[PDB]
Amino acid sequence: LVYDIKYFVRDYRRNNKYTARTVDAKTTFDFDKLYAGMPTKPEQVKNVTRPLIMPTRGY
Amino acid sequence: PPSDHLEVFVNEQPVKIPKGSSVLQACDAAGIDIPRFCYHQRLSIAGNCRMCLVEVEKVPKPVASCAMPAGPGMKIKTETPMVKKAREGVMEFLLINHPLDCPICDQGGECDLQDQAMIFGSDRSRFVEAKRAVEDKNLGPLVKTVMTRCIQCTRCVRFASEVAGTAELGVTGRGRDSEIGTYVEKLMGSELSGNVVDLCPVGALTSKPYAFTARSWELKGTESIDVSDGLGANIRVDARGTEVMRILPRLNEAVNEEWLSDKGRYQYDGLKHQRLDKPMVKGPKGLQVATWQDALGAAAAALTSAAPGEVRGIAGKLADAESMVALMDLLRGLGAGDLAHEGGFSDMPADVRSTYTANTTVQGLEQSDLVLLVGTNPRWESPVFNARLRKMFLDGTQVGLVGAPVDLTYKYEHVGSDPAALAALAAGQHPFLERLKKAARPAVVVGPGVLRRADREAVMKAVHELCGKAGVVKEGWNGFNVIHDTASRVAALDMGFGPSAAARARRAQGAQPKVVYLLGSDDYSEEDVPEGAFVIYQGHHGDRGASRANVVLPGAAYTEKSGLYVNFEGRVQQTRAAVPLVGDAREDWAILRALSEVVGKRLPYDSHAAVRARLAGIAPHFANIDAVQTPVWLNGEYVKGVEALAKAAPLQPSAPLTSTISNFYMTDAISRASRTMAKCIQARQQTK
Amino acid sequence: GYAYARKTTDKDYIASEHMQAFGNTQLTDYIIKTVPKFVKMAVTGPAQSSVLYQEPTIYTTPESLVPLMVFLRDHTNTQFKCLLDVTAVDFPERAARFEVVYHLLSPRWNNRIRVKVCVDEVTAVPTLCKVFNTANWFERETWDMFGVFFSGHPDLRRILTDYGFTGHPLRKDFPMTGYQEVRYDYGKKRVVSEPLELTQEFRYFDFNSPWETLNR
Amino acid sequence: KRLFGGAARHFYFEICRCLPFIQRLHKMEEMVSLKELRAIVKEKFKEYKDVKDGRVVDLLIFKGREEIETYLLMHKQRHHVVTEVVEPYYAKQRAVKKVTTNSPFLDSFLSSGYAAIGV
Amino acid sequence: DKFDYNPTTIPPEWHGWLNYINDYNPTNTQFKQPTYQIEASMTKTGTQTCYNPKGSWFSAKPRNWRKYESWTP
Amino acid sequence: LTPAKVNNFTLNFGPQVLRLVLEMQGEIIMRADPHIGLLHRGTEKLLEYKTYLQGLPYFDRLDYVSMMCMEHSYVLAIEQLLNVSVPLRGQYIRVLFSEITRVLNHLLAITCHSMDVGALTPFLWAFEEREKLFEFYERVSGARMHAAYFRVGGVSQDLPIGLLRDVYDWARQFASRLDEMEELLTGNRIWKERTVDVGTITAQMAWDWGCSGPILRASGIDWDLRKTQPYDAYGKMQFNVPIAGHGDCYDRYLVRLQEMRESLRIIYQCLNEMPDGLYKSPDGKVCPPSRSTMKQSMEALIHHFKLYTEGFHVPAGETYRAVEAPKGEFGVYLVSRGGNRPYRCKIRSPGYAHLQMTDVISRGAMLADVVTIIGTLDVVFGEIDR
Ligand code: SF4
Ligand code: SF4
Ligand code: FES
Repeated sequence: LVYDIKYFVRDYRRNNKYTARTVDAKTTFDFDKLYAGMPTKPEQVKNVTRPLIMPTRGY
Repeated sequence: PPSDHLEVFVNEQPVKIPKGSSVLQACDAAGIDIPRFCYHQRLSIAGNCRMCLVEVEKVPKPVASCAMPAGPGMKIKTETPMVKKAREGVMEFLLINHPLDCPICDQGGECDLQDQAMIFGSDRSRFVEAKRAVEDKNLGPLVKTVMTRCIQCTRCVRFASEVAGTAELGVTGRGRDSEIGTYVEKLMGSELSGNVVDLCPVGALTSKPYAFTARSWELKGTESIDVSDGLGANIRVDARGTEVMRILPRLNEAVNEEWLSDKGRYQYDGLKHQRLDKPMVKGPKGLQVATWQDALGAAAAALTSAAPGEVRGIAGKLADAESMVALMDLLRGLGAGDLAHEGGFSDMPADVRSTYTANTTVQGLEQSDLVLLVGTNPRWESPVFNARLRKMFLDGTQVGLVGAPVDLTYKYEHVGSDPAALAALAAGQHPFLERLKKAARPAVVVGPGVLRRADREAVMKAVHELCGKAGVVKEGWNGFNVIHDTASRVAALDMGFGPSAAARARRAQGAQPKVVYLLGSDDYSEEDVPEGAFVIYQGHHGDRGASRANVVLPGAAYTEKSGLYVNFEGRVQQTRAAVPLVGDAREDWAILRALSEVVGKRLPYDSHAAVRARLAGIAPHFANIDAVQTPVWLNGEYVKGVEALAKAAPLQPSAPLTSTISNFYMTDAISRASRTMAKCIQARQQTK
Repeated sequence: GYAYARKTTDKDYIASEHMQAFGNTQLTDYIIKTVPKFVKMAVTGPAQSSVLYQEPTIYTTPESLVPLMVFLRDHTNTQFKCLLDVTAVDFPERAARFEVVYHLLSPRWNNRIRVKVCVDEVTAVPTLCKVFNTANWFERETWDMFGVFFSGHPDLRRILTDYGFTGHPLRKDFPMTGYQEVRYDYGKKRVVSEPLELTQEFRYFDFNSPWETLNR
Repeated sequence: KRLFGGAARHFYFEICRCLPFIQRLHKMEEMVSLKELRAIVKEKFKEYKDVKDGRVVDLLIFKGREEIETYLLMHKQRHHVVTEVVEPYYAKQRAVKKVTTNSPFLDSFLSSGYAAIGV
Repeated sequence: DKFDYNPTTIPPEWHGWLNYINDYNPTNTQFKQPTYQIEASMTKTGTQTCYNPKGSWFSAKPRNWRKYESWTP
Repeated sequence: LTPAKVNNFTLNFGPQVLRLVLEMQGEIIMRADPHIGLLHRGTEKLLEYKTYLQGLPYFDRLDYVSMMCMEHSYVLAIEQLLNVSVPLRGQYIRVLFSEITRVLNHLLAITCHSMDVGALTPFLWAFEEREKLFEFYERVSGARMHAAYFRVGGVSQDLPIGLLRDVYDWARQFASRLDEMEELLTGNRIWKERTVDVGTITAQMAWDWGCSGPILRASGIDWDLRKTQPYDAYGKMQFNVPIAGHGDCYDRYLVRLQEMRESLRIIYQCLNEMPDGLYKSPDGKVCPPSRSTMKQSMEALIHHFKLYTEGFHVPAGETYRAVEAPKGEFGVYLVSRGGNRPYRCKIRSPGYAHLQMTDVISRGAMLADVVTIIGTLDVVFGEIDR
């Protein structure tokens, strides 16, 4: 960044967004699909590894 | 209509805008505040800052929204990558040569450049070369010039050329070596010369009296009004604790737009000198510090010791409506009917408000294409009003003057200089009448110095005759206007602060009172203040009246209280207390109420709202703060009803219609005590 | 009680894939579908637990707060056994100036949640002591600092201000330095509160630029 | 039968019931009796006689319960009683029929440039 | 000073080496001496000759910090 | 609604800053009513009149035993709403100094608990290593306790050259110091009989009572925020979790000692993995630039002017973040309106929650054990009363 000093490509702060989603009333929550993705045996069990570090974006 | 409001789209938002509007104005109507450096609301389009670049469909180049007209069906984009890229590049080009002077620059904290760099700029710089070094310039003692800080936004040049009309500043050199100022050593002769620093978006132009004093965030901002004249400019007061640091104008289109007289800009310094903080009573050794109880008792004894016809009250320039009505009630309750005003013409009849106001209003005046001046100098009576007159002149409005030919910063026609010339104009002897008789919306304006003439009834009769012959007052229009140069005059006129016919007769045969009371008055004539007579002074500055006084009550200054003040058009305005009372000072109407109780006749009111309600009962329009009523018009019945006053003291055809204001920089004690006005006077005297 | 030490080995992992994916994407929708009456407004926020996820926030009337908390602690999919704290926020612009806040932790599934109820000064908030023991002192402190009442509490009284202190200091209208100051008097031999007086008055500085867009 | 069920009179009755223990515990035997203590508590009630919400009255009563309870556990020492209970009574019965014939407006004017604030 | 030993009399150029802040002393380091340098000495605290603010009663000429001028007849 | 009637028992335990009122039917405690607020400084309202950088030193004096941990939660809460990534070397330094701070908190806590019990030698002995780590702090921030080192986007300054040398030298003998510390109480029947089976707490009550830190670990509960909700470089760190299953004062003592051991292990791992690179976030619009950069560049000078007067404007929003404090879980709730000052900043303190357990725990106990309860609770009223 010594000579390439453009900032818009790296303005995370002023570019976050909130959106008002649609009225979540007439939705169909199929718990069948929820419970179909769960394991049934000692094997086939997958766990999300603990992340080593927080994001650094190259620095 | 042929669709006077056209439609465009800015970031897929339909916005209805008037024809001839710019993309800058459209985005303003769209709720977007586009960064800008050279454009101003009151100036012509410059378009050299390149900070208003935006994106439009079917356009390969960024367009100058500060200058680009809007076409129907146009699409405007303000958040695209090229927009931010251009903004950052423009900011970088701004900052490469700008000196690193923020720690010593006085605009730090209110610098448009700094905030715009923070928002629309980057954080890093790749410029490592030697900058451009610019020598500073001298323009007078009012403005400190640091030319190296100049970004060449040309706002000073446009302002001086258009608003002031002096056109004394320009752009010298070329390219990088382009330079701003005057080729020669010149002193800025503009009376509205302090507006340039506010219009300067950087620290290149700074108020020399305010330099290095305090910072913007250290201040408490209090919206106030200007009392240095009769226009009443809306201003904001900035202070650090109990001390005033600077005074700045604020937006009021119907009164002063964005402008302030330098007299109303730099006279705050006087509040630090010759200040009265404690009550004083003249003893055998002279005036000495005494309690409010002692001073009030002495004043009551002096007042009661004399007959009601031996007591005179005089109102100064800066007395508010509340104190004026309180003192008037006080003196009336004891049988006294001697009233006088420091603003003159205290005996002028006040039955119809329109007869002593501006019936066209200040903003309604801009609808007139032809303006007549009758013995007035608006440049030295109200430079802001003169600037608005110049703005009207800038788009075809012609102005005629009857009186002393003076520099008014625009071309005009001099009809004459004496009432005989006015009579000739009314008779039909001059071509200006037919121009008046052909103008759709003619305007006639008369200053206060005319009202100070002993033959004021004759002059008013002649003016009314000319207005009738030219049809200046007709249906849906009134070009007749009366202006003033002091704030307290209007409230006194509306409240009926006028001497009785008995007191007028007593003056006529030469009756001389013994008890004289001053309400902040320092420019009295010797004829109303006999020598050897007891003087009770109320004020907030040590001056001529205070020195000759025998009992002194330290009052409140307009920067310390909230008094009512109506301008010459008849719009009610009020000040605001920015700093607390100085010394043991008290509220003026509270002081008068205390004196009334001590004497033996209490005033029926005991609160600020109570005395304001008493004023409203006296005159209903006082309740309407920051508004104006439409005065009634009674045609020639008023003039035919004041015919006797015209018969007595007939017209003087030889005395020229001049302006009684001979010292613009010094009109009251505060102006007479201000160091900055004295410095300006010396500077204007060192040019020869 | 949960989160018992089960594995004797080191764990390189956090939670299970399916449970984490549900809790981070469809947890809010599950809450909405389950008890829509208890739901009034939904915001999925910056994930108090971790910087890389999403977490929900709950808005509802004070009427159904207690059963909602009961379900949130006791549901087989939402085992929020840890109520972190109860606090409030002042919104003087609004008709209801108070936003009481409820925070939960679920060590069963390494999750968290926020629950808010918006009320005014004269509406009772049923106490959550019967649901969580820790709510006692949190309700006490919230009442002390804002005057937010909690009905049915065993003993609701001030916990942080002075013994004879009246008023709630964290209110937006409450002065920063207050009204009373206390000093000792030799003549009365007693330490007495007196009207507040300052040798140097406080200095407020207005730095907020007239160009900032983020102001809300 | 009374406004808002008359909870205010019940609160006053409860505080009056609890009053004598305060007098004995705080050694007010040689300053006050039960009657003028009750009068003090009565005058405390008059500060809000014109409230038109039952909820506000309930919260007032609850805060008064807290004040009387922190009075009960002696959490406010004798100095609090000095500064709020008996010296104010002595001042009230002490400056009776003052000899100043000036109006309150004139009193304020002779006092200072601003009205007095606080106790 | 065997009877009134005080740390304030140690000069600063020995203060850093004494305080284990630097390894520089006059015997091995040639510092730069400003012409306005004031020497070290004992403290005057507890005495009437010690410093006092300009609004103190011990000051030679009392200051009235009013930010304006009062008018005198 | 309630009279007094029966006075009978009456007690007053200390105006000197904990005030305690207890109720005994004799030698055994039946009720215990703490009264707090003698240190309530009203900081949360005070925070509203300060900028984010201005209010940072407030967090130094919330837990003046453990400071950088207090800084870290507030800094993370700011950054998450600011959407700012922290450089690797800064994360390493933060984690290492946090471990050192945790060591200090454990040392002072255990020594004070011992002195309350009656052992005075470990107090004095461990304060020497505490002075060593104070010297470490002063070398890196110029302050012994209130460093104000942690910054939004990194730290104020980089570590001075030669610091890690002395850190490793200290670690080379800290284990021996801990070992000699243990032998004074570990194998003692008196210390155990004073501490064993005093203040027993269950997992169900603890999760009902909102416990955090070592007290939670002693109930058979597998929980560390550094392993369940890791922050900065704690995920990379490999270390063990002490686990006890009685909820006993002796158990909490051993748990804290093993926590110190694990902290030393993490200190070693951080020492041998220190990377080279930037220590501050490269966003000058939030992070202050270098003084050399400021004095030679207009843009950095402008940003230094603006940040040091007005500061960065956090976008409107809300967040809550917590940190695995040595005394438990220290969290801060941040409410953002969009300006340069936090609208509402609520502070959550684990000791305040732990202090709420006195009445139920002290039941059935003796006056010789109230001091034990307070000491093993490891409570600082600075965070308890804010
Ligand atoms: S004009 Fe603005 S940017 Fe330029 S030196 Fe002054 S404060 Fe800095
Ligand atoms: S001196 Fe000021 S107003 Fe004039 S061109 Fe330069 S920046 Fe613009
Ligand atoms: S305002 Fe557009 S370039 Fe100047």
